Amino acid sequence: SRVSTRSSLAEDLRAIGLADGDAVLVHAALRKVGKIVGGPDDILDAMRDVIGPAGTVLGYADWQLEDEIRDDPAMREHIPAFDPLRSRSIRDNGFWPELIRTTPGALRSASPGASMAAIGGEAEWFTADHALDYGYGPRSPLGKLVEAKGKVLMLGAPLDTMTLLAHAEHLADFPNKRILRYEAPILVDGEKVWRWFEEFDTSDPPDGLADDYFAGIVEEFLATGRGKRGKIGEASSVLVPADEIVAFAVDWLERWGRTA
Amino acid sequence: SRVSTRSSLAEDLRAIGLADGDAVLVHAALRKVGKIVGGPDDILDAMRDVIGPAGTVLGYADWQLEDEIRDDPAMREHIPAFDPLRSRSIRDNGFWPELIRTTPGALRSASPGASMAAIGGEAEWFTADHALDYGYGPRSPLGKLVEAKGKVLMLGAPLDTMTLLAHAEHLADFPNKRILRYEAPILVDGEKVWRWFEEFDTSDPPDGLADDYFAGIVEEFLATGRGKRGKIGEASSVLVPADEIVAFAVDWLERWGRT
Ligand SMILES: CN[C@@H]1[C@@H](O)[C@@H](O[C@@H]2[C@@H](O)[C@H](O[C@H]3OC(CN)=CC[C@H]3N)[C@@H](NSCCNC(=O)CCNC(=O)[C@H](O)C(C)(C)COP(=O)(O)OP(=O)(O)OC[C@H]3O[C@@H](n4cnc5c(N)ncnc54)[C@H](O)[C@@H]3OP(=O)(O)O)C[C@H]2N)OC[C@]1(C)O
Ligand SMILES: CN[C@@H]1[C@@H](O)[C@@H](O[C@@H]2[C@@H](O)[C@H](O[C@H]3OC(CN)=CC[C@H]3N)[C@@H](NSCCNC(=O)CCNC(=O)[C@H](O)C(C)(C)COP(=O)(O)OP(=O)(O)OC[C@H]3O[C@@H](n4cnc5c(N)ncnc54)[C@H](O)[C@@H]3OP(=O)(O)O)C[C@H]2N)OC[C@]1(C)O
Ligand SMILES: [Cl-]
Ligand SMILES: [Cl-]
Ligand SMILES: [Cl-]
Repeated sequence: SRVSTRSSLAEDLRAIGLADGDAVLVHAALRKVGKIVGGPDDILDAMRDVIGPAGTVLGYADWQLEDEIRDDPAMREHIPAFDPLRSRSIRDNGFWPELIRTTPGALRSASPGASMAAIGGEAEWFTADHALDYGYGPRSPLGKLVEAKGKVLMLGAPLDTMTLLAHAEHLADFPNKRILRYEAPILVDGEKVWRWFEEFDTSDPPDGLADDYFAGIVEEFLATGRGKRGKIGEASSVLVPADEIVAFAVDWLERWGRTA
Repeated sequence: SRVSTRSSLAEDLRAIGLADGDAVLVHAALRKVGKIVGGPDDILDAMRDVIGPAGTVLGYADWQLEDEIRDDPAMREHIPAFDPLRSRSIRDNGFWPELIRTTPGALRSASPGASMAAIGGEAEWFTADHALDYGYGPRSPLGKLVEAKGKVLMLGAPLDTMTLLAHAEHLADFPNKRILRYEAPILVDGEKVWRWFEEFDTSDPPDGLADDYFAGIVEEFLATGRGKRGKIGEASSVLVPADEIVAFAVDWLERWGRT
């Protein structure tokens, strides 16, 4: 059994292509990393040493309210509003977003379903002004990731969990984009108010594609020799440029709607 | 399915005996409460509604360093020191202590192995000046729970988990208290320092008694008609006064050492 250390994981990260000042959104399957001396906090600590105090690490937090509780009117009274300071991350995204969110100094954005946890030099910029309606468009941490030419790291995670590609769905012009409208409780200056949202669908694909077609795009982007693979600990990992994968994915999407 | 709510949980705790101004050390098996609307945070939220802002809810945090790693001289330099604001709770204690530790406004004491997470009106008093050596004695959140006549809620948790009683062992005079001595890294204003610790054993019972011997004590304590049993959500729960079970566990231990 190979043990990882904050020093060891730092080197694996520089090996994958991570440098000073980088902003990186990390999706992670942490137990694929193997044994770590000081726990998965060594991952975040190693990252921050590599990228420096001006860099920023992000995690997709979201939140925990199931759709049927939300859509069931007996439950409505007892559902706490979304609190970017106390609402815990959705557990389907793994411990990684909660690891970030619960580290002191971290910040979290306002759009509940698209909410992002961030820590580092630009965590305030990344979490600020998160558009509530259409939280995966230009006024979101994902959009600012592209503007800052950040990166996406799949830390042993399945490739179809690349949330950044939902931003490509928003930008990409193709016909019959499913529009989603739901109502969720948030706080308005301290008090629970129920509110109507609208966004492009992120729970299921455009009609033709499969539930995991994100993975095909990522593998097809890695096929052009952009990006870079490598081992972080013992987890197979991928590091992609945010702007390039998003430009790649929107054409791929716009190319597919022109068809049939 | 009976779903519990912040209002529903508030009742069940009022029925068990929680009141305004109470300090309560909570040990939990959150899975046995069943389905809750807003998750387990409704439990804490309902608690502080019942005790009010002057009350305090506590949890046994500890921390995650494995002994076998601590004493490996090759692992020595990659082990992060204990940071009371960053070190995550031990996972053997369930989600409850880190539920509290990661709630905004909560606090955590300095004694690593005996660390406690606290939130409420007197969380700063309970967490302050936790003795590094013998962190289960009078200079600990456990001792101040007795001084403030607090309570212990066993929220579906097995009975042997009442860490408050490891503090009775510290107080109780009896033969052959196995003393433990180890070296652990601790953060000293932001810099890792290794340091030798000293305490009465808490991971193993005094050799005569069973590992699970805390359960029998509380059962025995229950049978004197003090403390109260009741249902929190769907979890069978017990709420006892801190000072009474401590004083009752000391007589009990000193009695057994006379033999
Ligand atoms: C209201 N919210 C929702 C809406 O926003 C909307 O949601 C969608 C969502 O439905 C979409 O999801 C759809 O599309 C996709 C396509 N992929 C799939 C799901 C669909 N429903 C979503 N698209 S994206 C999903 C983004 N996901 C991620 O980023 C997560 C990536 N990671 C993984 O996938 C891994 O494979 C997981 C599943 C996490 C497995 O991880 P793992 O098993 O390897 O282990 P962990 O990572 O969790 O950690 C294990 C390890 O960690 C350490 N650890 C835990 N706790 C510790 C403590 N306390 N202390 C120390 N260490 C700790 C341990 O070592 C542990 O190991 P051990 O326990 O010892 O074994 C887009 C969204 N918009 O619509 C739905 C909703 C609900 O409305
Ligand atoms: C340096 N450290 C150590 C030393 O200090 C020293 O340690 C000793 C220690 O060894 C002693 O332990 C020994 O003596 C005893 C005495 N019986 C037993 C163990 C011995 N090794 C210790 N004596 S005290 C132990 C104190 N224990 C507790 O306080 C914990 C009580 N709880 C329980 O017992 C439950 O039964 C557990 C075990 C927690 C299981 O409960 P559960 O599985 O049913 O449910 P959970 O509570 O975990 O919650 C899960 C549930 O909650 C919701 N949830 C979780 N996460 C959520 C998130 N992120 N979001 C929303 N909701 C969440 C979910 O519903 C979840 O359920 P689900 O996942 O959906 O299924 C004294 C010490 N000093 O020596 C050793 C060391 C290491 O040196
Ligand atoms: Cl450091
Ligand atoms: Cl209403
Ligand atoms: Cl992969």
